[PDB]
Amino acid sequence: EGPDNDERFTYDYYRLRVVGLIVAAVLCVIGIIILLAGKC
Amino acid sequence: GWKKFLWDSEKKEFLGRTGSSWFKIFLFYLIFYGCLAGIFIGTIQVLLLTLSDFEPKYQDRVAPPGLSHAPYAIKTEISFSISNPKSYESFVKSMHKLMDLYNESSQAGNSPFEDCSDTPADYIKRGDLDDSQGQKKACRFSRMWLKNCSGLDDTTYGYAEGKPCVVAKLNRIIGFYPKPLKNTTDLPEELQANYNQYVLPLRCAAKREEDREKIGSIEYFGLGGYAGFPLQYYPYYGKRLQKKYLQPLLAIQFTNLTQNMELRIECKVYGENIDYSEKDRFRGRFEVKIEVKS
Amino acid sequence: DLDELKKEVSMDDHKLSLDELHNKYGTDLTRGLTNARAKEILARDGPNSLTPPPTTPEWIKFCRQLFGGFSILLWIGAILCFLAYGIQAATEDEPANDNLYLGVVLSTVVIVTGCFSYYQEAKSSRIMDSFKNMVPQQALVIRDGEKSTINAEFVVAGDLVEVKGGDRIPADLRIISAHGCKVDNSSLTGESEPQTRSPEFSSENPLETRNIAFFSTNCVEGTARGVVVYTGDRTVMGRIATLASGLEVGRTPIAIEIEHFIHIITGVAVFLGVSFFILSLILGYSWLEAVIFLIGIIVANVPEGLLATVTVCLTLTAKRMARKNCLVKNLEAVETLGSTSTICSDKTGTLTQNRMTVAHMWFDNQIHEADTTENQSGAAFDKTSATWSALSRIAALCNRAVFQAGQDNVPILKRSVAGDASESALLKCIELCCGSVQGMRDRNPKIVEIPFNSTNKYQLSIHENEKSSESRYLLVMKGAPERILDRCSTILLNGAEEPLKEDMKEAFQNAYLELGGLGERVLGFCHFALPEDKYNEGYPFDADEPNFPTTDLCFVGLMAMIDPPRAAVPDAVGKCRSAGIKVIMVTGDHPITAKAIAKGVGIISEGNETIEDIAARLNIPIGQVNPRDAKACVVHGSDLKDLSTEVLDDILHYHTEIVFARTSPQQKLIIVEGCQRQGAIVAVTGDGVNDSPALKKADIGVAMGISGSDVSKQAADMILLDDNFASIVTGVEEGRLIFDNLKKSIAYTLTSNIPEITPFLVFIIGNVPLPLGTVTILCIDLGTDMVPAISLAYEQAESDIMKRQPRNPKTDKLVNERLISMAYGQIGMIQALGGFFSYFVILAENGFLPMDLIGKRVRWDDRWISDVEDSFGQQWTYEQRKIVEFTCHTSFFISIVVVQWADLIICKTRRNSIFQQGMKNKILIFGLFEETALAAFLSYCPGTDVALRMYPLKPSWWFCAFPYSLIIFLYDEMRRFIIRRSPGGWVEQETYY
Ligand SMILES: *[C@@H]1O[C@H](CO[C@@H]2O[C@@H](C)[C@@H](O)[C@@H](O)[C@@H]2O)[C@@H](O[C@@H]2O[C@H](CO)[C@@H](O[C@@H]3O[C@H](CO[C@H]4O[C@H](CO)[C@@H](O)[C@H](O)[C@@H]4O)[C@@H](O)[C@H](O[C@H]4O[C@H](CO)[C@@H](O)[C@H](O)[C@@H]4O)[C@@H]3O)[C@H](O)[C@H]2NC(C)=O)[C@H](O)[C@H]1NC(C)=O
Ligand SMILES: CCCCCCCC/C=C\CCCCCCCC(=O)OC[C@H](COP(=O)(O)OCC[N+](C)(C)C)OC(=O)CCCCCCC/C=C\CCCCCCCC
Ligand SMILES: CCCCCCCC/C=C\CCCCCCCC(=O)OC[C@H](COP(=O)(O)OCC[N+](C)(C)C)OC(=O)CCCCCCC/C=C\CCCCCCCC
Ligand SMILES: CCCCCCCC/C=C\CCCCCCCC(=O)OC[C@H](COP(=O)(O)OCC[N+](C)(C)C)OC(=O)CCCCCCC/C=C\CCCCCCCC
Ligand SMILES: CCCCCCCC/C=C\CCCCCCCC(=O)OC[C@H](COP(=O)(O)OCC[N+](C)(C)C)OC(=O)CCCCCCC/C=C\CCCCCCCC
Ligand SMILES: CCCCCCCC/C=C\CCCCCCCC(=O)OC[C@H](COP(=O)(O)OCC[N+](C)(C)C)OC(=O)CCCCCCC/C=C\CCCCCCCC
Ligand SMILES: CCCCCCCC/C=C\CCCCCCCC(=O)OC[C@H](COP(=O)(O)OCC[N+](C)(C)C)OC(=O)CCCCCCC/C=C\CCCCCCCC
Ligand SMILES: CCCCCCCC/C=C\CCCCCCCC(=O)OC[C@H](COP(=O)(O)OCC[N+](C)(C)C)OC(=O)CCCCCCC/C=C\CCCCCCCC
Ligand SMILES: C[C@@H]1O[C@@H](O[C@H]2C[C@@H](O)[C@]3(CO)[C@H]4[C@H](O)C[C@]5(C)[C@@H](C6=CC(=O)OC6)CC[C@]5(O)[C@@H]4CC[C@]3(O)C2)[C@H](O)[C@H](O)[C@H]1O
Ligand SMILES: *[C@@H]1O[C@H](CO)[C@@H](O[C@@H]2O[C@H](CO)[C@@H](O)[C@H](O)[C@H]2NC(C)=O)[C@H](O)[C@H]1NC(C)=O
Ligand SMILES: CC(C)CCC[C@@H](C)[C@H]1CC[C@H]2[C@@H]3CC=C4C[C@@H](O)CC[C@]4(C)[C@H]3CC[C@]12C
Ligand SMILES: CC(C)CCC[C@@H](C)[C@H]1CC[C@H]2[C@@H]3CC=C4C[C@@H](O)CC[C@]4(C)[C@H]3CC[C@]12C
Ligand SMILES: CC(C)CCC[C@@H](C)[C@H]1CC[C@H]2[C@@H]3CC=C4C[C@@H](O)CC[C@]4(C)[C@H]3CC[C@]12C
Ligand SMILES: CC(C)CCC[C@@H](C)[C@H]1CC[C@H]2[C@@H]3CC=C4C[C@@H](O)CC[C@]4(C)[C@H]3CC[C@]12C
Ligand SMILES: [Mg+2]
Ligand code: NA
Ligand code: NA
Repeated sequence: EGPDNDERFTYDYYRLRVVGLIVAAVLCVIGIIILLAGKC
Repeated sequence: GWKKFLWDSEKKEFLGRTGSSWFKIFLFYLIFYGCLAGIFIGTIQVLLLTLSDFEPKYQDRVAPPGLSHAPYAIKTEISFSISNPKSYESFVKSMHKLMDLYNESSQAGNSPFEDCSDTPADYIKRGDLDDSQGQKKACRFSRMWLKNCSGLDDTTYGYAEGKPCVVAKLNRIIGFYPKPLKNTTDLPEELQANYNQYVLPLRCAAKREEDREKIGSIEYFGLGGYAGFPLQYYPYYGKRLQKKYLQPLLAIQFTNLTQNMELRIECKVYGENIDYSEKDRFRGRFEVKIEVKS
Repeated sequence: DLDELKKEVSMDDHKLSLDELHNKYGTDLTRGLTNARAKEILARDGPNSLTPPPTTPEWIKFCRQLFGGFSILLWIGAILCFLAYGIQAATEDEPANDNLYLGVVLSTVVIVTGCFSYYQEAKSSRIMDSFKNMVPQQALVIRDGEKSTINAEFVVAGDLVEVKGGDRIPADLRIISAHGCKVDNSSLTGESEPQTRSPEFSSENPLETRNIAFFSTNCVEGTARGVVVYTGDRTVMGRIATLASGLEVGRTPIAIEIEHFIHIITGVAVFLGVSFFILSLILGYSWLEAVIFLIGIIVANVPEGLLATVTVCLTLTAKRMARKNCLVKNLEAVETLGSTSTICSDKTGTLTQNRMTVAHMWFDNQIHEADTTENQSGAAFDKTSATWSALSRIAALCNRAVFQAGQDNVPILKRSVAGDASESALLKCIELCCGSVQGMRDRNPKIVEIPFNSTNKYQLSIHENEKSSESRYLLVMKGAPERILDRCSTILLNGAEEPLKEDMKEAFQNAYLELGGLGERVLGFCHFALPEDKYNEGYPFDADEPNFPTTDLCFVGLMAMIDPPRAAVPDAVGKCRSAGIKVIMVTGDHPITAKAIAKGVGIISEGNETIEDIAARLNIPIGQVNPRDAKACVVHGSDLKDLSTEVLDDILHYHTEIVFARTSPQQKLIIVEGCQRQGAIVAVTGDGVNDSPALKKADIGVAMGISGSDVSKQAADMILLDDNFASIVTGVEEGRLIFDNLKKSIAYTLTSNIPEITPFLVFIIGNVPLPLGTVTILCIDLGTDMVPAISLAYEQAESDIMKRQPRNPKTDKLVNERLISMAYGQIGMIQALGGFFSYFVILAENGFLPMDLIGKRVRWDDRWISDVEDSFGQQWTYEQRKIVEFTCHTSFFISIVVVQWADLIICKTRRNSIFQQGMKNKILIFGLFEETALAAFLSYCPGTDVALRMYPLKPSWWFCAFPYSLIIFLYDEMRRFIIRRSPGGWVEQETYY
């Protein structure tokens, strides 16, 4: 480390948003499944 | 209704209940809220036990350092009359408040101040961010270094005859090493001359192409006579590990300023770990609206 | 439109003569009026047509829906928001546009809710318009000595009008000459049977006399003449309709509950505002800021999403009713049924079927019962004896009625039959259990017959015998049991014949009194085989001299008949009585029949007794017995006319089974008012026009759809398109279910109010950075929260709802202090603490410890301080600290959702446990999933920190509200436990909503 400790000030917000969106989508799907599970 | 629900004399009721009822309800709520407070305090204590005293866990919201100045402008505008003295008082008061912390009387002895190179130098590492060694030592920064804007000769600092000063300062960040641009063929025009590697350059200009002509001679004052910040005053170890620490400063005199006209002056620092933002107008650069109306 | 002169009982000029009548209105009894005079009167007073109802433009009702009680509160909230914005604009520079956004949002919410409610009421209005079928009608008037058929709108007072069986009485006539003319006074006077109209006068009451024809009545059989006495709106039913239209509407119970709810919400809102206003003035702030603080707190204490949630809740319960054929015109009339505690019903057309049907039959010294139900769902009467066959031949032959041409499609009971009611019932019973009567009649040719004489009181006829082995002649007569009994000497027992000894004569007398006491009309059928040796096959028996033996006949058996009640009438009445609903019969029919129908449907429980019954069982005068020993009472209309207010109050206060007989429509209204005067909700169920003034003034009117009148259908609030009485039970059940569900949903939407106001309060008192922004409060109140609150309506019952007593209106409210103590006091507090916890965590991880946050707002807000030292010594610019504050708003909103999970689960049930009821509500599960997906989407979608100002969160923050949520679940679980084990204890009278 030392002078080139640039990583100490970076965060991968991109990957975080990608994962959070995948999870949100999955939850929405499951919800729809449960809602329509019975009318078919 | 109105009267009865307030006080009846048969059941000896007030507001609806008897004497012992208000007591039962008050006691219940007191115990409930007491438990609530104790639980919240415990959950906050575990938090205090989760953080460290010598370093902030997250340092990503303060990666690109800012660029502030000494005068306190309401809308980033400096307007004052050269005749009425009660016009630039708010400026001098601020300026003075800032420079009043660099008094030599404060910087004295071997502890905790240390004499450093009178000429720009390289970084200095006083170890890690621990408590093993006692309070670290910070380099001394003398007032006199700023030549015509020091409040030691002309207390007003310039505002008295149409020659105001502007003390710029870099935002203090823990463990931040300032890095300047290298001598390669790609570098701004301005920066070519006086490429002291150990100095972070600061250079002001005009926002619009027209205003160029109306702006006179930008005279910068600093450590060693250069227009920048010496790398030797970094890194910053934090308040806990470096109390009584002074950050470099750079004075800027806007000599030969056109009279009775609003001038937009944008100052900017250059460097690798320095990046600007179109939303935050204080990240790396800063804007000032000077108007010496007399 | 003098109401008192319309509230009075009808008067008339019936008690007159034909000369006095012709001398008062002017008219020739044998020539009628002249065309010139007829037109002079037609233009002098107006056509014989009722005035149309008062129309209603669509923008008027749309403006009505845009207003009300809840929408008005939201309107004042929007006005206040714009006022505060104008202030901030005129006092400071760079005015935040938060208030303007909130105001346009509240206005849009009100407009959308109004559009939805209006669309629903318009849907009901269209399906309601598809029922008014008005075909023009023309009457037969005699002018200058000639018969002419002119439009009903051209009949005037004074001309001569002739009617014929099958036509409708145009105006109010004064019969001058009739020929066995019967009329149907069921709609106006409620008389189930056809009253004969005679030119002579008989009773002082115009509704009882036979010399007056009435508007909208139909002549069943016969022809008659008459002078038009009353025309146009001045007719009887015209005054009744005008009175119905000139009555007020009222105010349903759900509306009063919503009003008291708004009263409490505004009380606590203005209290918190004036208190924090004096407090802010005591801490130094200026007046300009304190005013904005007051307005902000008052506006913040207003549930914006509760309006759409309540509207959808009520609409959900309305679609089910529409699925079972129960249509409501308004939207709040769906709850009134559940709160009803006294149902006033009508007999003719509502409690009964208004159709004569063969009820009991006598044969082989044994009473037999026949099925008298619409869909024919019952028990047969043992069609295996020869006696029944002979009875079928007698009834099917000695009968002149025949089904109306072209009825091959309708059922055996609902088809049209041309003839008397008794003969129609007999024909229907024979066609029901004996096959096609047309072939039974063509199988035996009728040779000679004889109508219904007023002396002979018997109908006889001779026909050939279809026996291929016997060419003799058959004779069949039918009539009153006494006359027929005096003409027999044999009895057809099990097929064989036997003498008429006094044993069977006494059994016949007991059978006659048995069928008579049942309120039925009994007839006797007998026949005889004429000896072909004394009357050969060629001899013609001309109806002139005694060609047939009047006596020595063979009596086969009696046949009774009466109008039976609808299928689900007894069960529904029993269900209503089980739920603690007082059933009181109110009808304008004979008391002898009203009492029988009451005992048959459950109004007068078997065993109870009237004062006359006791006087008859003891053989003592009626003035001696005490009226307190009689639970049920039959109040006659004639006696009701002379009764004070206190007497009526006592009648309803001491008698549990009341039956008002021979009561006029005005008296029906008086009875409804006498029931309301005490304090109970009233539901009137009717079908005719006499029920119009009763359905309007009652808290809720139920009109029949098929057998109901247009006036009562337009003046009622609920319509039974299928004429099923069980819908009343279904409605009273749904009205309760949706009440307990409204309570749950209200507590849910109110719990979040605290963790949405506490941040601003701590912001002003403690001077800390703003914890909860405005676009997050908007994303919570109008976003995520909507679906769960809507789902709370689909919750099933916990205990039997059709078992508990009706809710008391003066004590059990919809929103009491027990709810406020939970939402505002216990759950909301925990949610607010969880939000503040996530807040402090976010600010502590970035560098701002809790000790340095108190006292920073002055510099944390300042836009020109680009160097704010934190707990570690770092310098933060303005935009950087603002970004952190926005991330704290995002995490606060997510913490709110996390605690709302456990709040929706503890709000699902009010008393029972979750491990008992069960998570069978799929909508609630979908609500939780969507509530979480929306928060994740609002935070992680790119471009949100620019549009809505919501930054992404780090996976470790999302877990700061979990312990508070589980704690909420545990607290409410143990709460809903002591209530069960300890009924009536502190936890019940303190936290049981
Ligand atoms: C850091 O240094 C500041 C300056 O230090 C001075 O210069 C350095 C190089 C050394 O020589 C040091 O010894 C000097 O003091 C220091 O601020 C100074 O503090 C003194 C003490 O209060 C001030 O003296 C007073 O001046 C006023 C009038 O001031 C006028 O000028 C200033 C600008 O300079 C304006 O801001 C004012 O509004 C006025 O226009 C006198 O009225 C006052 O009278 C008092 O003393 C006399 C005897 O002399 C008595 O008779 C009276 O009753 C009063 O008791 C003082 O003479 C001096 O103005 C001030 N300088 C500045 C620029 O403000 C600062 O405090 C140091 N800070 C730290 C943390 O070390
Ligand atoms: C009955 C009702 C059923 C309801 C089911 C709902 C479905 C749940 C759906 C999804 C949940 C799974 C989520 C998994 C996501 C992992 C993704 C991942 O890669 O994530 C990594 C992070 C670490 O982030 P960092 O900051 O360290 O690095 C940041 C580094 N950078 C930023 C530089 C890149 O980690 C994380 O997010 C941690 C993710 C959270 C961990 C899950 C914890 C589960 C808690 C309780 C369940 C226990 C069940 C027990 C079984 C009982 C059976 C009877
Ligand atoms: C019946 C069955 C139904 C099934 C339906 C399934 C639907 C599909 C399900 C999931 C789809 C997943 C899509 C994933 C998209 C990833 C986009 C992404 O990762 O973009 C990230 C980057 C922005 O990063 P940055 O550097 O600006 O970060 C800020 C850095 N700072 C602030 C520090 C400077 O993007 C960019 O640049 C470019 C972005 C371009 C626009 C992409 C649009 C994405 C928006 C919405 C799609 C998500 C919907 C998911 C469903 C949810 C339902 C509620
Ligand atoms: C920065 C700091 C943050 C601050 C945040 C504050 C958040 C505010 C949270 C909650 C607001 C509380 C406001 C008061 C709410 C009271 C509820 C209420 O008014 O509901 C209305 C009920 C009516 O109910 P009903 O329809 O069933 O009546 C039927 C009567 N029938 C049937 C016999 C005719 O009326 C009643 O309950 C009667 C009225 C009783 C009024 C009691 C007033 C108590 C208020 C404060 C006491 C403080 C004392 C502290 C010192 C303690 C000693 C150590
Ligand atoms: C540290 C973290 C703290 C978090 C605190 C917040 C927690 C809130 C979230 C979830 C709480 C779950 C509570 C579990 C309750 C289970 C109760 C249960 O199992 O009672 C059994 C019932 C009773 O049956 P019975 O005897 O009446 O049947 C009679 C059948 N006959 C009539 C045919 C005989 O059986 C039934 O209800 C039928 C089967 C229903 C199965 C339900 C399974 C779904 C459960 C939860 C859904 C997950 C939501 C997650 C939300 C997050 C979204 C991201
Ligand atoms: C059963 C039925 C299922 C139906 C489910 C439907 C789910 C729909 C799922 C996803 C669609 C969501 C909308 C997609 C929006 C895409 C926006 C986008 O791709 O933006 C990309 C660019 C960002 O570019 P940059 O990184 O270079 O910017 C740098 C800016 N610097 C550097 C100055 C800071 O955007 C910009 O520039 C400008 C950003 C414009 C802001 C648009 C956001 C809209 C705001 C509120 C609407 C959300 C309402 C919630 C609806 C919930 C429905 C369930
Ligand atoms: C069924 C489930 C539904 C779920 C949906 C959630 C419901 C949401 C409920 C309420 C949220 C609506 C609040 C509207 C907020 C508008 C904010 C706004 O106008 O801010 C104005 C900003 C100006 O900002 P500045 O001064 O910092 O600019 C400085 C620029 N300098 C410095 C560079 C010059 O301009 C901008 O952001 C420009 C971009 C404009 C973005 C408009 C986004 C509108 C978002 C929603 C409206 C549609 C919602 C309808 C759905 C209803 C659901 C029932
Ligand atoms: C972060 C958020 C944390 C939140 C934690 C909250 C924990 C605090 C929970 C409970 C503390 C309150 C205890 C108050 C005790 C004093 C009350 C009292 O003075 O009461 C007197 C009555 C006895 O009078 P009586 O009825 O015989 O007289 C008849 C009189 N007449 C006619 C009016 C009915 O007392 C009774 O009835 C007995 C009723 C006692 C009340 C039981 C309530 C228990 C509720 C929750 C405990 C579960 C905590 C689970 C937490 C897990 C954390 C992980
Ligand atoms: C003391 C004061 O603090 C700041 O202003 C404060 C008053 C006012 O400006 C607002 C914006 O109007 C208020 C507004 O009033 C009431 C709210 C809409 C309220 C509600 C939420 C809800 O749902 O219903 C009501 C909760 C807080 C609120 O969301 C905003 C938050 C931002 C703020 O800005 C805060 C400024 O810095 C100002 O300059 C300084 O004088
Ligand atoms: C400062 O600005 C002034 C102008 O305001 C410059 O002086 C002018 O020079 C021109 C010749 O180019 C003369 O015509 C004017 O008369 C001068 N004006 C004054 C007021 O002297 C001056 O050269 C500038 N000096 C510096 C150091 O920038
Ligand atoms: C039925 C109950 C007990 C299940 C509770 C599930 C909780 C713990 C789930 C629901 C949604 C989940 C979060 C939703 C979104 C994200 C962002 C993603 O990029 C990493 C995982 C993370 C941070 C999840 C952590 C776990 C989480 C909060
Ligand atoms: C289950 C519930 C009701 C128990 C709540 C217990 C409460 C009262 C306990 C839990 C954690 C405790 C605190 C935790 C940490 C400290 C710091 C220490 O240097 C002094 C005691 C002090 C200040 C404690 C005071 C009491 C406290 C807040
Ligand atoms: C059973 C009950 C009483 C246990 C409650 C446990 C409490 C003390 C736990 C639950 C969740 C925990 C917090 C959740 C999230 C974070 C963020 C992380 O980056 C550091 C730890 C920190 C700050 C935790 C501190 C301790 C905490 C508040
Ligand atoms: C921010 C903090 C310090 C405020 C604490 C306020 C507490 C004490 C307030 C909030 C809600 C209040 C209760 C809410 C409801 C009721 C029911 C009412 O019929 C009598 C007053 C009573 C019993 C209140 C007593 C005081 C109470 C519990
Ligand atoms: Mg009727
Ligand atoms: Na609110
Ligand atoms: Na009504």
